[PDB]
Order: sequence, then C-alpha cells, then structure tokens
Amino acid sequence: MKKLSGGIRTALAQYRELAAFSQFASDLDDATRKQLDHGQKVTELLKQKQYAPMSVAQQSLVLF
Amino acid sequence: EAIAPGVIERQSVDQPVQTGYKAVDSMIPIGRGQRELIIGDRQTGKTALAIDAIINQRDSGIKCIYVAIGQKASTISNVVRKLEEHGALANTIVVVATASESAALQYLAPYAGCAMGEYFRDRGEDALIIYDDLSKQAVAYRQISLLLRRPPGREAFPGDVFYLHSRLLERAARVNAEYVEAFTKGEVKGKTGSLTALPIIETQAGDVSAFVPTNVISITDGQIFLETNLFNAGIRPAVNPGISVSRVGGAAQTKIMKKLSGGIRTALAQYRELAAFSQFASDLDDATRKQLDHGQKVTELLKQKQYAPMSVAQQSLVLFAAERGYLADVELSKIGSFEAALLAYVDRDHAPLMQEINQTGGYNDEIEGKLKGILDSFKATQSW
Amino acid sequence: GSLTALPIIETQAGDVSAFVPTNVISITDGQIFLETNLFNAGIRPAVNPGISVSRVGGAAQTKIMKKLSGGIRTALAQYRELAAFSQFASDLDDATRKQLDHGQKVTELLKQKQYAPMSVAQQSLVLF
Amino acid sequence: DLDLAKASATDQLKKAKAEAQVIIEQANKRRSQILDEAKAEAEQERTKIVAQ
Amino acid sequence: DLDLAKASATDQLKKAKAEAQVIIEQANKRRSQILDEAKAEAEQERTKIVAQ
Amino acid sequence: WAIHRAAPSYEELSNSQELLETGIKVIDLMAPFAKGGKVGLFGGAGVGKTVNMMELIRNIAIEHSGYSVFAGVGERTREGNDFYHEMTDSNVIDKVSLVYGQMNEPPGNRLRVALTGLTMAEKFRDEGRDVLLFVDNIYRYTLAGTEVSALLGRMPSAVGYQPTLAEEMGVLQERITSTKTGSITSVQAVYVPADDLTDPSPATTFAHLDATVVLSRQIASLGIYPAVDPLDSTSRQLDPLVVGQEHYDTARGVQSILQRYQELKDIIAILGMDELSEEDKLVVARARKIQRFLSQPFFVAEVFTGSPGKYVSLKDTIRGFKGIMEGEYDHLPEQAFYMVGSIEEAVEKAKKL
Amino acid sequence: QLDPLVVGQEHYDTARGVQSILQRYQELKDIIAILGMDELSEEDKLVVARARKIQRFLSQPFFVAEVFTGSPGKYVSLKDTIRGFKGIMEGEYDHLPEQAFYMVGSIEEAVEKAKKL
Amino acid sequence: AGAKDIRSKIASVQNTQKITKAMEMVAASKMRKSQDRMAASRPYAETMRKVIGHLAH
Ligand SMILES: Nc1ncnc2c1ncn2[C@@H]1O[C@H](COP(=O)(O)OP(=O)(O)OP(=O)(O)O)[C@@H](O)[C@H]1O
Ligand SMILES: Nc1ncnc2c1ncn2[C@@H]1O[C@H](COP(=O)(O)OP(=O)(O)O)[C@@H](O)[C@H]1O
Ligand SMILES: [Mg+2]
Repeated sequence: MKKLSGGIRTALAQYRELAAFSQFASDLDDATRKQLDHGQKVTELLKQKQYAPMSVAQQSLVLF
Repeated sequence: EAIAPGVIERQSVDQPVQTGYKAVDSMIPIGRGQRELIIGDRQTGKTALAIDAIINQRDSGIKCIYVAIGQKASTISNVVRKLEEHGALANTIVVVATASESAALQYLAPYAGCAMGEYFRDRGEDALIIYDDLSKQAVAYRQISLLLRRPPGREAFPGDVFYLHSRLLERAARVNAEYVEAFTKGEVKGKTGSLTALPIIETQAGDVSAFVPTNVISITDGQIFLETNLFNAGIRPAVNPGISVSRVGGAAQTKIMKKLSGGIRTALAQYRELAAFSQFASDLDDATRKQLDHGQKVTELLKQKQYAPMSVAQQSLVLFAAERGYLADVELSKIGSFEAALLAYVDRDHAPLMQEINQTGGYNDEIEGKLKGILDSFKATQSW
Repeated sequence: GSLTALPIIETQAGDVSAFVPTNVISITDGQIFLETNLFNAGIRPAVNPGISVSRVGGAAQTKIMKKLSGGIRTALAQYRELAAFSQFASDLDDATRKQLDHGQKVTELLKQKQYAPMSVAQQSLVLF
Repeated sequence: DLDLAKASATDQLKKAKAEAQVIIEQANKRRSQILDEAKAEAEQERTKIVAQ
Repeated sequence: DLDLAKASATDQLKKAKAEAQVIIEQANKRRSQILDEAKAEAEQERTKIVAQ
Repeated sequence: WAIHRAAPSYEELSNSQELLETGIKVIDLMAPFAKGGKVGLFGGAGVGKTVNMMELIRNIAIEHSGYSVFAGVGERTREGNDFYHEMTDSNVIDKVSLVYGQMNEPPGNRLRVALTGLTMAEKFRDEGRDVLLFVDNIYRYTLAGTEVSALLGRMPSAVGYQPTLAEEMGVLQERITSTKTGSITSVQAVYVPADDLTDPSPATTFAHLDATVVLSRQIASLGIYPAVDPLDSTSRQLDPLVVGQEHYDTARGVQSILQRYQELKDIIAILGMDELSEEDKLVVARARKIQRFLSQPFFVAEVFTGSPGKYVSLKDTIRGFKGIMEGEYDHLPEQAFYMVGSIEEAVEKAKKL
Repeated sequence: QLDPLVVGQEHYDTARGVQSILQRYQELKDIIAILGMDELSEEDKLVVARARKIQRFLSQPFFVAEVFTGSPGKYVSLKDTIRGFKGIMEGEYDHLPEQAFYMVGSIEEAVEKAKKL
Repeated sequence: AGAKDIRSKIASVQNTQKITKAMEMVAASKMRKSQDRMAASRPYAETMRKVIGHLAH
C-alpha cells in the first residue's frame, strides 16, 4: 500500500490543481485533459458503500 | 400590563378590515382581529400605508388608535394635522412618546395604547391600533435592560425581547360573545369585539433576516413587506409579492373580492421572477409574452396615490376590468386614464350598483352580468 | 516655531480599515501608503500613488518642485491601471503604448537607494 | 382601369376626410367629459378645506 | 395616381391622430391648471376665515 | 443660559412647513431644505465643504436676517484655525458665532460642545430669527459619548456603542426645530464608519436627517463648483404635496436625463461617439448643458473665479431647467451656461461668445 | 431510515440521484450568476434544466393550504413519487415545460397540465 | 462566513470584474478591425458576380 498510494497522492494533487478548469473543460489541450480525466476517475474510484470493508489485498488490487 | 384572552375565548377572524389600497385589500387581506406586520426599510411608505388605513375607518365604525414610539415631534404634529385634515381625528386616539422622551415612556407606550384599545375590544366593539415602530420600542427596552446590567443575547438584545412583543401583540384578539357577556356583567348580548393591530418594523438594508424583524414575523399573522427597489422605481405602494402573506387568507375578504382576486398575488410573484430571466431572453414567447403584458399592466394598475382610498366597489370593478381581459388594447400610458374614466363613468351612471356592492359582499352571476355590461358600455361608447 | 510628526503604523495584509489605522488616518493630514506588491517587485520606496495623499499639498512644496511635479502623481495613478489592463491586451494602440512606456520610464526613475538622499536641485533636475 | 382608379380615389377620400372629423369629435367629447370631472372636483374639495 | 390618393388618405388620418392627442393633452393640462387655482383660492379663504 | 434644556413641547412647533431658499441652484432644485430641518453633508475632502458652509452663512445672513452658529465637535485644530481665517478675510466672520471643542480635548468637552453651540442658537431663535447651526462632525459627538459611557462603566450595546445611543442623539436632534417664534436649521457633516450605512451610528443619525447632499470629487474634476452630485443628493421634501408638481417633475426630469447620460457616456467610451443614435446624441447634448448649468459663482469664491457672486432665486432655477429640458435654448453652446447664474444670463453670455 | 436495507434499492437510489443532481446545480449557480447560462457546456445545461424540473416537482398542494391557494390538495403515495422522479431523472419527461411541474400531485397530472401550458 | 472569508470572496469578485472589463475592450477593438477586414472583402465578389452573370445568363 505504501508503494501504490504514492501515485494516488500525485494524481489527486494534479487533479486538484487543474480542477478550476473543469468548468471550461472543452477549451483545454488534450495533454491536460488526460490529467483531469484521470483525476476524476481516481476520485470516482475511492467511493465505497457502508458496512462493506475491503481487505488489504482488494484495496491494493484496485489501486493497482 | 394584562394577559390576553385565553384560547377558549377567541373566535376565528371573519370580518374584513378595508384599507384604501388595491394592493393590500386584494393580495393581503386584513380581517378584524388580525395582526399584520408592516415591514420595510426607511422611507418606503410605511407610515403612509398605516395612516391611510386609519383614515379609511372614518365611516366603518372601527375606532382607531395610533401610537408613535420614538418618532420626531415634527412628524407627529404633521400626522396629527393630516388626521385632522381628513376628519379622522375625531375617531382616533393618539398616544405619543417622542424621540426626546425617557426610555421608560417609549418602552411603555404601546402597552398604554393596547390598554386603551382593549376597552373597545372588551365591550363588543371594534378597534384598530398601530404601533409606529416596535423596532424603537425594542431599542428603548434594550437601553433599560442594559442599564440594569442584565446579560444580553444576540445583537445585544436581552433574553426576553421576544416576550416583550409577545405579551403586547397577543392582546390584539377577537373574542366570542360569551366573553363579552361575562366581562360586561351581561350588559352586552351577542356581540363580538375585536382589536386589530398593525405593528410597523424597520429593517436595515432590506435585511428581512435580522433578530427583531424575525421575532415579530414570528409573532404576527402575516406581513406586508415594502421593498425599496420597487419604491424607487415609482411602484407605490411598493408591496413585494412573494414575501408578504396574510395567514388568515381569504376568510377575511368579502365574497366578491375573494372571487376576483384568487391567486392574483402568486401570479404577480411569478411574473416578477420571470422578469428576472426574461430580462435577457425567453422562449415559449407568446404565452410568456401575454403573461408579461398582463402582469405588467396589473402592476401599473395596483400602484395608487397617497390619500386616495377607493371603496370595495371601485376596487372590485377595477379588478373585474383587470381579470376579464378588457385591458389588453389600452396602453401602459393609459392605465391611469382607463381607471379615472371608468370610475367617473360608473359614479355617473350605475350609482345603484355601487350602492349595492358596497352594502354586501355582493357576488352573483347577476352582478357579474351587470359588471360585464357596464364594462362593454364604457369600453365601447366612452373614449377616455 | 513648528514640530512636524511622522507616526508609523503597521497594517495586517494591507487592510486599511482596521481600528487603529482608521483612527490615525482620521487624525493626520495625509498618509504615505507603502505597498508590499511594489516592494517585493523591486520598486523601492514602494510609495503607492492614488491611495496616498498630502492634504496640505503644494502649499508646502517649493516653487520649482511645485512646477515640475504637477502631473506626476495622477500620471502614475493612471499608468498603474493601464498596466493592469495591458496584460490581457496585446496589440495595444500606439496612443496608449506611448503612455505605457512613459509611465514605465518614470516609475523606473523614482526608485532610490536606501541611504542616498537628494537635494532639491538634483530631484528637480531629474524630474525636469 | 381608369374608371376603377377614379372610383377608388373618390371612395378613399370619402372615408378619410370624414373619419378625421369623427376621431377629432371623439377627442372633443372626452375633453368635455374630463373637464366636467375637473370642475366638479375642484369645487368639491372646497368642502374639505372649509371643514378643515 | 391612385396611390397618391391612398397616401393623402393615410396622411389625413395621421394628422387626425396627432390633433386628437394634442387636444386631449391641452384639456388635461387645463384640468390641472384650473384645479390648482381653485385649490389655492379656497385655501386662502380658509386662512381668512380662521384669522377672523 | 444653561446648556441642558427640554425640547419644544408638542404645541410650540410650527403648524406649517416652509422651505429655506439657500440661493444655490443645485441645492434648491435637487435637495431643497426645510426650514427647521436637518441636512447631512456627506462629502469628503478637497471638494469645498468649507466654502459651501461659508456661502450658506453669507446668504443666510444677507438675503435673510438670520445669524449662524458653528460647533466644532471633535475635528483637527488646523482646520479650525484656517476656517477662522478663511472667514475673517471674507467679511462673514461678523455673522457667525464659533464654539470649538477639538480632538485635543478631554471627552467631556467634545461631548458638551455641541450643546453649547445649540444653546446659543436657541437664544438667537427666541429673538424671532431664522438661524443656521453647523456641526463639524456628528459622528464625533457620538464617539465622545461612547468614550464617556465606557468611562462610567456602563455595559456595551450594539457594536461597541453606548446603550443610550439613540437617546443621546435624539435629545440633541430634537431641539433644532421650527418654532412658532423662529427656527433653527442645521447642516451637519456626517462620517460613515467602515463605509457601512448600517452601522448603528449612521443608522441612528439618518433617522433625523431630512435632506442629504453628497459632494463628489468627480464633479469638481470636471470643473463644476459647487461639487454636489445630483444623482446621490436626496431630500424628503421632494414631493408634489409639499414642493409642488412643477418643481418635483423638473427635478425628476433632470435626474432621469443625467442618469441616462451617465451610461450613454460609457457607451461612447467603449464604442466611440458616432455609434450612438441621433436621439441619444441630443440627450448627450442637453445633459452636458444641464450639467454645466448646475455651477454657480459664490460671493465667497470671487477670490478664485473673479466673477461676481450670484444669488439665484428658486423660480429662476426652475425656469432655467424647464427650458433646457423642454428643448428651448438648444441654439446656444454649453459654455454659455457655465458658471453663469440665471438662464437670462446664459443667453447674454452666449450673445457675446 | 434512508438506507438500502430499510427502504429498498430503488427508493434509495432515486433519493441519492436527486441529491446529486441538485448539488451539481448548486455548484454551477455562481458561474451562471456571473457569466450567464450560455457559457455552460451542453451536458451541464441539461443538468440545470432537470435540476429545475426537480425543484418544481417537489412542490405539492396541501389540503390545509386550500385557504391560501384555492387549488385542491393532493395525496401522493410513495410508489407513485419514486416513479415520477426516476422518470424526470432518466429523461423520459425531458420535453416538457418547467411550469408543468409546479404544484401537481403526480407525474400524470404534470403531463396533463402541460397540455394547457 | 466570518469577516475574513467574505472579504476574500469580495476581493476575488472584484478581480473577476477587472478581467471581464478588460476582455470587453479587447473585443471592441478586435470588432472594429474584423469589420474593416470585412469591408475590404466585398469588391472581389461584387465584380466576380457581374462577370459570372454576363457569361452565364
Ligand atoms: N403611494 C404613494 N405614492 C407616492 N408617494 C408616496 C406613496 N406612499 C408614500 N409616498 C411618499 O414617501 C414618502 C415617505 O413615506 P413615509 O414617510 O410614509 O415612509 P416611512 O417609512 O414612514 O418613513 P420613515 O421610516 O422615515 O418614517 C412620503 O413623503 C410620501 O410622499
Ligand atoms: N465655488 C468655488 N469656486 C472656486 N473654487 C472653489 C469653489 N469651491 C471650492 N473651490 C476650490 O476647491 C478647493 C478645496 O478647498 P477646501 O474647501 O479648503 O477643501 P475642503 O472643502 O475639503 O476643506 C479650494 O482650493 C478651492 O480653490
Ligand atoms: Mg414613518
């Protein structure tokens, strides 16, 4: 998990830095559109239902 | 200081109290025994709207009381001179505590006025009482309270600033005939007394969500909210529909007025909000176009001059002309003229029908037909 | 006899409307407002035109300076907003290009080393 | 066609010349009514002033 | 020619509308100018009787 | 006389409502004064407040038979000294009585100086005169009472003020009224804290002000003196029922003209002049003339303008503005109106131009 | 009590979808205020129109409020309301003017009111 | 809320107002230039249409 979470931190960091443009997404260059669309997806990935705990293997698998 | 009549001694407010203004008599009816907050910012016409209701009872048998708390002496002298100019003074009590007087006279004045009104209420008669500023009563009570080192609350007002207005406004009540009998030792049979209150509140910068304004909105049975943007735009009385309500609803209106009025007020609220988006552009643009034209002519029709009261008959037939078409052709520039002519014509010819609608609630298909006939007659043969 | 006073006040984040600052601005005859954005951007002394003023003004200024310094203050007050417009507008009208480059020359002229005071002769000559 | 244009001419002037006067007459009629109201009210308020 | 006749007709009606507006305007101005003089004279009469 | 006194009783007040002819065009048109009312003066600095005050003093001494009193509540000593001089060298010093309690004074002096000025103005009233009372800053009369109340240890109230704020303000503002014998008019400089018209002190003061004239740096920059802003100056005397219909609608006319011009001029600033419509060009050409005609030469300003000072009666201002707005005088240039006086002098200035 | 277990998956999902849409509409309210509605992406202009339709469909006439509005009250069963909101969200009523939804009991009454405008 | 957050938001809205006030002026100047470039384009088509008309019909 220490290995895998390093990339999640930076994906969400760049996404939070670019978020301002999410409202003007059509104007953006595709070189950043990929960063924004990867950020939105890693953000949609961290959603989870109540009383549904994941063992460390499943969390690591999904973050991979 | 007295405690208002209990829950069993009340009676539901039924009868109407007619102001002179189409706006409030149509959208915001006031019944005998109701309490109706007049709230707004400074210099928007509150005192005007209140003394125009006082003047209108000149002949309807409702004694009237006007208490001025914290006002300038010049304003009070002027208002007394107007009450005398229109003959109403012989029917009103004026209880005055000017801006110079002690904080203990300002704070105790409205209770004196209510004690003077309860005299009529308890004898089976009708009264109307106006508290010129229950915002300045709150300030004088805050002074008296802080001088006694009492821990203050929000906005430095004391804890019981709600109870102050509560035990006051809860006296404006309507009482059943048994209370009037038992009180008056049986001298008065079958009558029901009532005391109608119109407290006036002043709000800073139109902020309808401060402490004291909200307390009084939570104590009274409605509010007439006078907006400054409308008042500066020449719309007077600047009644803002969508924020002003009468929690006794139509039960307090005459049958004819209740019918012609209907949802007119929510209709104007819809029109006024639609104007917000239609300011730029709109689609569905014939139904929204006729909607806009109707609402606009209606607002141009609801404005009214100071000191010009008009009986329920005139308001009624003008609302008739407003609702049964009859106004699409005449321009925004002529609405005024349409009304002036209409009323002069009906005063000339159909004096009996006015004498009838003023004597009763007066609604029937017969009277609807009479009105339609007058409407087409004036509309075609009279040229205004 | 006379006694002039230069009281110094410190403000948080450049907020002038604090309590003590807005009292002392209401007591004195003027203020020299030192702007942090000009200071850290190398403009020193960071005197801010427009928001700084002297309410006795030219009445106390020496005649040569009064004559040679009439336009400077309002010229810079306008140039510093024209330079704020300039970022979003390239392809500027030559009419405004002249004004911008002149304002820039003068703004570069008024900065000064920390301990090199100038006599009225030198200041008037440079402003000439 | 010369016959028809003359007939139309005569008829159109027939309409316009008179209708100008009928509208001006409506104007004058409403003027009279409005002045009746004006004088009546300017008299009636004397009552309020004298009672004052 | 027909069309010249048509234009003269519409011009007559335009003039009639202008004159209707002008005459009713003057009639309302007269309403106000009469009522104001009546108001001021009745009020000075009040003042005289009161001083008496 | 003792400075602590009771306001005029209910049946001493004047049973009428007159107006005060200041003699200035802008004020008499856009913000008329009631005789015995309160007037706030919300201008800032460098706009001419002191010379406006001196012109009011001069006119109310000459063209009426009234005196004046100036109470210097809580302001810089420098301004007091240079006001004393600016008045001594214009011959109006013999027409005003000065009482000064300035920033360098203990709180009690700044508190009671306003009552001293007022109780001299009342003596002048009892002689039957119409008097004018200037207060140098009512906000400092509020703040001195706050300081004193804190010294006495009384509990604080709304936003740091004394609990008796409204009563302290009322027992002052309720003594300057028009009595059956005379009247005290008052022109009071008001300072709004933190640019907030809701703060308890401005909110308590505005309950008493009848008129309000706000001076503007802009209107001075264009060169028009006095520098009153016609769109922000207000008066609750502007009603047909008090001032008449012709004055009311003339003032509302010029107001609408100027407030349209204020945005036609921005449309010009962005799109250039000839983008306008021809109707709008006429609007601009009349608005510039009206805007020029609101200037006036004072008897006090001769030392700057050289032109002789003028006192313009109200009738003449109403005539001039009806004419300029009714399309008359469109045939003479806007500089024929500037700093002129009556319109019957604007025609004469255009004759020789 | 708003849990999948207690109220069923369909009810829970409709409620959460309504919340999501209304919140997404809240987030746009300031850009709409400054720059006008024409700057919103076509995907985000659909969100706004459905959000407003939902805002209006939550209104209902009450039997105790006839005294105010005159209109007769309505009683709407749960089965009948989760269906209407599923419809409005899924888009099956995405051709109907907003005012078709103001003060109506059930979606049927809205499609019926649209005939009268 | 709290004085500081609201003052920060006020500062940011004033900044937005500056940005839009600048974009308006830029767009106005570009509009003038882009309709000069529009006026310049007519003659070629205006004469080519005459030639084509004469030849065609
Ligand atoms: N219906 C109306 N038409 C035209 N003018 C009106 C109307 N109602 C009020 N006004 C004008 O508004 C002015 C102020 O109104 P009014 O004094 O009643 O408001 P207010 O709230 O009592 O003021 P304050 O709060 O200072 O007492 C009045 O002088 C009156 O001329
Ligand atoms: N009516 C006027 N005519 C000519 N100049 C004027 C007039 N009113 C003001 N000014 C000018 O405006 C300037 C402002 O001066 P001053 O009144 O001392 O400032 P403040 O009014 O802020 O105290 C003065 O120098 C004066 O020359
Ligand atoms: Mg009032």
